[PDB]
Amino acid sequence: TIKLIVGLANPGAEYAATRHNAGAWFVDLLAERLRAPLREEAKFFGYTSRVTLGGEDVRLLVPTTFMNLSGKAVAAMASFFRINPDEILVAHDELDLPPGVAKFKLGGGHGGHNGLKDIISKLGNNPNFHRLRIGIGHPGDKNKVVGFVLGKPPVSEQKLIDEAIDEAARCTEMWFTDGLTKATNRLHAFKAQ
Repeated sequence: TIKLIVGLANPGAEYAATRHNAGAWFVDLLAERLRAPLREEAKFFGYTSRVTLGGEDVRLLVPTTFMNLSGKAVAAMASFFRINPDEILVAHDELDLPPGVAKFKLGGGHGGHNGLKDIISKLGNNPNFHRLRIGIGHPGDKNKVVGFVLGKPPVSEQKLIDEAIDEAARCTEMWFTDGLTKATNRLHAFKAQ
């Protein structure tokens, strides 16, 4: 089962609407719907909250370390509550999926995402945690990636990302009540059928 949900981001109003904060948008949505506000806790290097999802006790985390230093926050929370890597779900922006699509994945590398890279490192070089890949599209080549992920999406793309995040939230809840297989089958069918 999942005990911790992490949403990757950079802190501050300066980065709030940028693509690289897609993971945080997901966590914010969960907290908003449950009316369980996130509060920054120094000890965990990020915003935290505790909610009941599908009847289960789940903790939320949005690091305030800056993206490339995210591992520090995930490791601090996981160590205090004694949570295993496969009991963690990390939501993040995904260049390899278009806006409007989202997918679950267990393990694998970081694929060039520096937030994921640091988490793998800080968990003791262990990539075996779950991920919610939120599609943001790809600009074309590596040279344009920096300005793209740190850029704000046009309104039409934002609407598509919001739809995927909403569906992803419902499927995450389904994971708790009905299991990962059913939750995955529903999410991966979104926009595919």
